[PDB]
Amino acid sequence: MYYKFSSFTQKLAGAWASEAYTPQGLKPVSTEAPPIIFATPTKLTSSVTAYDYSGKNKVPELQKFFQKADGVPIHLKRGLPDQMLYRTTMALTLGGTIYCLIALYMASQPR
Amino acid sequence: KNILRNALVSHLDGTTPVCEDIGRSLLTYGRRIPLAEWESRIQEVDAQMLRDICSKYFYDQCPAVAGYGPIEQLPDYNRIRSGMFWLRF
Amino acid sequence: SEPEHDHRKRMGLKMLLMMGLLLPLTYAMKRHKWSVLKSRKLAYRPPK
Amino acid sequence: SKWLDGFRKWYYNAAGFNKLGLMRDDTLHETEDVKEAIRRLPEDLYNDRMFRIKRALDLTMRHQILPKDQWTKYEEDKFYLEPYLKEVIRERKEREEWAKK
Amino acid sequence: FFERAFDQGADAIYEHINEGKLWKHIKHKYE
Amino acid sequence: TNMRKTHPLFKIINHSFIDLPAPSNISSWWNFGSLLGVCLMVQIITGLFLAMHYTSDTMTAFSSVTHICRDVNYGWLIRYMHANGASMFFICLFLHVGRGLYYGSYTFMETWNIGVLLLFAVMATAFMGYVLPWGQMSFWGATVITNLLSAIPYIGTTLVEWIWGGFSVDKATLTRFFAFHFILPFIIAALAIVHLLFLHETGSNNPTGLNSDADKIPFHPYYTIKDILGILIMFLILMTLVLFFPDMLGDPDNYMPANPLNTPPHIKPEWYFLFAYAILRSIPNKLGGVLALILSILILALMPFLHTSKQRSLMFRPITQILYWILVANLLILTWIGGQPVEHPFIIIGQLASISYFSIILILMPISGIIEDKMLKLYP
Ligand code: HEM
Ligand code: HEM
Repeated sequence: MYYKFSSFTQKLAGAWASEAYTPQGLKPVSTEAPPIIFATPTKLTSSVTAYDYSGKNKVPELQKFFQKADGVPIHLKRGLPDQMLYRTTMALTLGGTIYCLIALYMASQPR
Repeated sequence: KNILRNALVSHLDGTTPVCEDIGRSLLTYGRRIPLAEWESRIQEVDAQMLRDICSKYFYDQCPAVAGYGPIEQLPDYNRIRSGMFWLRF
Repeated sequence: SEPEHDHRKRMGLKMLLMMGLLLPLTYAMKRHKWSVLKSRKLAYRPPK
Repeated sequence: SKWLDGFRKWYYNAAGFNKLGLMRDDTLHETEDVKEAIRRLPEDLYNDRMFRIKRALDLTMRHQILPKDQWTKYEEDKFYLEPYLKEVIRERKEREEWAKK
Repeated sequence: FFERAFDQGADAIYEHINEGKLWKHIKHKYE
Repeated sequence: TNMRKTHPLFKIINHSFIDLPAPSNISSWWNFGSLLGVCLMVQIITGLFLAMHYTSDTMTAFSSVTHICRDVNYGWLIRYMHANGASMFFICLFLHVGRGLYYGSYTFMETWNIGVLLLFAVMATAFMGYVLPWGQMSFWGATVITNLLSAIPYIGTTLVEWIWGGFSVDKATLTRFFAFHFILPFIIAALAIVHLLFLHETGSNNPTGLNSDADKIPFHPYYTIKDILGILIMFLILMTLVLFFPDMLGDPDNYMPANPLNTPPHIKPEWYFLFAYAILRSIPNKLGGVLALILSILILALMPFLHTSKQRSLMFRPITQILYWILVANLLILTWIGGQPVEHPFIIIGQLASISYFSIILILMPISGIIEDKMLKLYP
């Protein structure tokens, strides 16, 4: 009736008796209103590395890196570069296979 | 600067906003910043550091947009992102 | 019949290199300006 | 009628609009009679229809389809716009009979 | 600052792929 | 306060090119007409260059064509863009009309009528511009079409008198051909402006055929960069045709000078008229042949009245999809038969293919449409 937490700057502004000290309504029950959600369905997951730059051993901190429960297979676990050379490897072997079949079909026919 | 001086002093009227400022200052800053220190921090704010800070925070950023209601004329994210910068400054 | 052969093939490989340089640029620009759209997920919340 | 039933089920599967989560009445061409029958719909069926159309539009934008578990099945395909459409053709044919006389 | 280098690179790879038949390769013979 | 919505030029540009709502699901086929627009621009540019060093004086007209190919620097290049851009123009035009037949875009009646008027105009300009370089093939095609136009009773006589301008080959014929080939592309551009203006009030069609007001996006910057990519790809294909294989589409026999006393062993226009020539190789009647060609083009304009189905696009219509693809198939059969000599067994293939084309346009799509109507429980 004196102060209510509001005003988008996190401040105790001034409100009314039915606005500050009765934030609930005078409705009987929760009526057949349109439903609510505050949940982004993007399912975004961020994994931090947080490694050490010294110690000259570097195996136990790669051990921490590869023991993760992301569900990713270990040949896409490094992130960018393994995905890059896996994509290029599979692309060049598909191109090589189709050019191999084209070469074999061209060699099957005579001149 | 004058509007911010009036905003910082005019809010601390009575006991309840002063107590709230004390509580969240000891919870966030770790200390209660006095109003004289607030004026002292306001004092050296001039135009070139204001535009430097605003270019650091507003210029060429990806914003977050929320909308509710008849928002069928609310532009796409490309138009808002393109309006976040200028072509020739 | 063709006194134009060498200059035609000169402009041919110049065109080929220019097109192979400037086509992935427009492809990446189109993919950016449509990947703003292809990440959109929609939901329907009727009052039931 | 087992010949017609299985062929209708196969033709519904091969028509393709069940793969994008549509009913039959969403696929109709919107003439003035179809738009008038749309205008006579209740609000909940109207909102369902426009959400299904929007879902179809941004599903075929990506050239993708719905997963097979949530395709529109043949038994749950409801002919919601059909009686309003029949009523609209009834009034239009009555109006053209009165204009002919 | 890019197009002239592009033009001379395309021209240079053109005489690299085509050797012994262009007119610019027999400048030493007659002049 | 903003210049995009208070300045009249920027208001027109914003309202017709930037903030125009477009469906978010249109495929690459919707680029094609825009390509046709810039294809027009390319020809006009080359047309300006062909206003430079071309004379309408038969022997020296062919000599001026050879001088454009040799004496004028980058003149051969302009001539080859003009020819291969006419080829690319008809490729894009055929795919544009195929999009219109497939995705139910013929329900826009006046846009369809402006389109078919544009299509008559552009076939006339292409044939008439084929006459201008004055080869043997252009001569013999011109004589065949003018005699076919003179075969009609008491109407074609004054048209031959105005067009040929004399007793035999003279310069007046080529001047009036060059005048008409100069003038009518600008009329094509005017009807393209009317085409866009009639499209603008009803919106663009999506491939699903549904009402796309639920999901619409601004034209800029999505379809702007999409059309830029399409323009770059079309330029790549056109310059690949010009700079690498300049005469794989062109008829080789056009390049020797015209002699009326000799008869060439195989008369042939370019490929984009050949299917129409197949109709001219279908029935042995002159005025019946002209009626067959005119009705075979005008049946596209009569096509929006034959839509008997309650759904617009062919995306959800598999039987009519099969019918459309055998329609494209036997149209390809006609455009292959048209470039063949008149011998066995090309005559029976051409006649049955023309009959099948007329049947697959006219009579069989209503039956397929009412079958589609019955198989989904909507037909009485
Ligand atoms: C108004 C602008 C135009 C002018 C001034 C013009 C002028 C000419 C001239 C002088 C020629 C003969 C020289 C040559 O063959 O290269 C020609 C040829 C030709 N024009 Fe055009 N033209 C114009 C637009 C068009 C358009 C829009 C088309 C497409 C419908 C077209 C199709 C052709 C064709 C097919 C040829 C024959 C090319 C060949 O022999 O291979 N022209 N034009
Ligand atoms: C002269 C060359 C032509 C040009 C420059 C041209 C231009 C255009 C443009 C810019 C559009 C809008 C973008 C698009 O949908 O592709 C369009 C759409 C359309 N055109 Fe053409 N057009 C031409 C020929 C034709 C012809 C011959 C027809 C008739 C068969 C036609 C019928 C249509 C239809 C029905 C649409 C609407 C399709 C849609 O928006 O989904 N056009 N045209």
